[PDB]
Amino acid sequence: KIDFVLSVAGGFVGLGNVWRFPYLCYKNGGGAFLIPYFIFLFGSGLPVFFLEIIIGQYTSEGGITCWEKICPLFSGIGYASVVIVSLLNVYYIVILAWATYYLFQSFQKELPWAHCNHSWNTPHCMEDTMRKNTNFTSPVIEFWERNVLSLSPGIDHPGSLKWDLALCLLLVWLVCFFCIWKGVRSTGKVVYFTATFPFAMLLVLLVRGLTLPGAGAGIKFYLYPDITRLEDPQVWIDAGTQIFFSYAICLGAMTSLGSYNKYHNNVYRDCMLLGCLNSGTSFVSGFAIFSILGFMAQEQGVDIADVAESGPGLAFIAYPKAVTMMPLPTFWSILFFIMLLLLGLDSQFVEVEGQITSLVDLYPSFLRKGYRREIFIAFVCSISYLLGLTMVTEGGMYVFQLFDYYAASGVCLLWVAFFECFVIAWIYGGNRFSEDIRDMIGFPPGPWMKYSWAVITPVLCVGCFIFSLVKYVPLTYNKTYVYPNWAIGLGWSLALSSMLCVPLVIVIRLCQTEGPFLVRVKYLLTPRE
Amino acid sequence: ENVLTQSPAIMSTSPGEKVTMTCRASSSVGSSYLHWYQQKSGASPKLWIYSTSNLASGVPARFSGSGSGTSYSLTISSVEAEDAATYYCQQFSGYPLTFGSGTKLEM
Amino acid sequence: EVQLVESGGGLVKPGGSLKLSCAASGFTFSSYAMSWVRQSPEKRLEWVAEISSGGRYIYYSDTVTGRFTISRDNARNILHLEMSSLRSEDTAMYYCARGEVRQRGFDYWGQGTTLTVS
Ligand SMILES: O=C(O)CC1=NCN=C1
Ligand SMILES: [Cl-]
Repeated sequence: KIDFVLSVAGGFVGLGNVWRFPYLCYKNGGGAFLIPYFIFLFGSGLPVFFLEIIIGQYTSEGGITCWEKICPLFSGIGYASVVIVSLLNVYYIVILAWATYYLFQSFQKELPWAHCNHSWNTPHCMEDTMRKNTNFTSPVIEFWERNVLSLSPGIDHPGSLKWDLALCLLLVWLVCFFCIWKGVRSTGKVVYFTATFPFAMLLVLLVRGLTLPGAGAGIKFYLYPDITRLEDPQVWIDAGTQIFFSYAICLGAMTSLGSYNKYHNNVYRDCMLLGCLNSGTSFVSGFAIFSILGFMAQEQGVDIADVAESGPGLAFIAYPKAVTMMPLPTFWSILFFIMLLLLGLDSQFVEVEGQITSLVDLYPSFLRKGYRREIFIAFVCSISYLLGLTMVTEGGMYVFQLFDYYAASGVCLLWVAFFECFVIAWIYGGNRFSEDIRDMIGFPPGPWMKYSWAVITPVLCVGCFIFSLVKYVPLTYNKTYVYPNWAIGLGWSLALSSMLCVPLVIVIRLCQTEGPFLVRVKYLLTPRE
Repeated sequence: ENVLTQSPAIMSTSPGEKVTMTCRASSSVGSSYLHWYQQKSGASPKLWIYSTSNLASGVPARFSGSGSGTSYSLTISSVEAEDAATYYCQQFSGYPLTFGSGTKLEM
Repeated sequence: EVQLVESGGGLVKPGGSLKLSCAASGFTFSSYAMSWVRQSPEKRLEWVAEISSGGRYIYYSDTVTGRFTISRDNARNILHLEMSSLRSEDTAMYYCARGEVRQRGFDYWGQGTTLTVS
């Protein structure tokens, strides 16, 4: 059904596909990323996505309370998901703040990243059109680093709080506040524009990318796997957790979304179409990103792995460079950053609404007493703004990288996806879950879903976790910056805040229940009505 | 209960002629949840068409099915002696399950 | 997926009780939902009851909802139907049908057993 796609496809795709996947793929050397990416997509991604929507429809209890009807012991999965959402909402909006700053900087006769006659540029700047004719730096890269970001020399040096970036964060949070409070969302005739425009802009950037002199050398780097050397655990964890991040699984937002749907519909085809569409747009936009990078390699006369940032700044370096190469660059820069703001804001609205309704159910006697709901929304937005304010400082990039690596990705998604699949397959029961799916949608999942939940997803999550611990290498920003041990510990604390929820809730519910230990366990394993 | 009704209660037909049998529902039935069954005289019914077009394992290709919403039909390109049986439409979209009144080919 | 064989049909007085059986073979009976379908002497097919593959979900038609009790023995591959109070209108031939996929329907039908009340 055309409408069934059009309504939700443009909101399910978000900044993950356009921004995180290109930067993670570039960080891991291009073609080697795609092998563990497609292994996780079909081994785990589509099966765990189908699993979470089924839980949502089956329980109709939201992202947290759903586990009471499946396995009371593992209710901590809901709290882990809700704190993953809480951490994601703090850092994800910083990308919209950067996009907003870029959009206001676009209102010029000449784009500021197109040249470096400007005051913020180092004497090492050389225009890319002349560079190939040393330690030279590109005007776009040091624009990113010094005007927008003001990159401090380390996380130990927070520096000054950037007032412009703080006001951009305030602007986006005000927009989120009013849209969530008033319930504004694309449902009128504007949905067609909101869905079509991102794909149109992506296709325009694709055609600009593929036609630039060097696009083929960038598409070689993007598709040729380094199978003989690249199989470190970092590429396995990155590629695996990118699938879980892009599908918004392990967040409990999928269960919440499914809780508002009637359990009498063909879930399977809709989930398989939405997931294959999302992974398709990610993979396709990869061609544009890497053909822009491969053109930059041929213009500047350096290797494709050295043209740009092995980090979040990849998109803010590549796409501005692309729109610099187009007729009337101001128009395309403005359109690109409006597209980015729309695509990020829709996802942010979904995630904040999911967080709000998840947290309201934990105290409806005070969190839902009429306008107390608006008060709670304002409190959540203010707290998230004050938390994001730490990343507006000159050293905010390192905090942002730590948050992206640890707080809502990596081992925590592997942990949540492993416990979901393990509980449903083994503790609750694969036969029970398949019978329930029969009752709802009319047919059993079949062997692929059954064995993906029973073996493949647990084996992939445990293999990636153990390989990460056995062959541990620490996080870095870009290619060379090394985090201090205290910042690594902070990132691991961010991750453990989500991970520890399951053991903590297990021991709490064991404490809360009377009777002998085995009777407690039997009581807390059996579902409630 | 979604009552299903079939119009041509009896069809005396000469061999080789094309035949179409209509099925009508009191409520909207999903295309995936309507099926047709053959039953030869003195034998138990056998699944004939499912999901409104998908022919069963042993049904000859001469049979076909079409429909949507509250109107459904089964067609035969050319009837024969082997096709003389009673055919029932059935909805599987919601309980209680209901079968159509059934139509018998008489020649 | 080969065979189904009903048993237990016969003659009982109106208001009596009877218990039908349906044996299964050639497939993993525990993995398939089973249903009973009823054909009156007027040849009209009527659905009676459906039992899920694990027996956790059970449905009945409104005409038998209070009087009939479907059950299954996954360990023995035998399906059962229990009737408490047979009215005059319940006389018919009963078929057990394999109905695991709602989008596909009743793949296989047993030979059936006639039930008479008078
Ligand atoms: O990246 C996306 O596609 C949107 C998103 N997923 C999880 N959080 C935000
Ligand atoms: Cl992706």
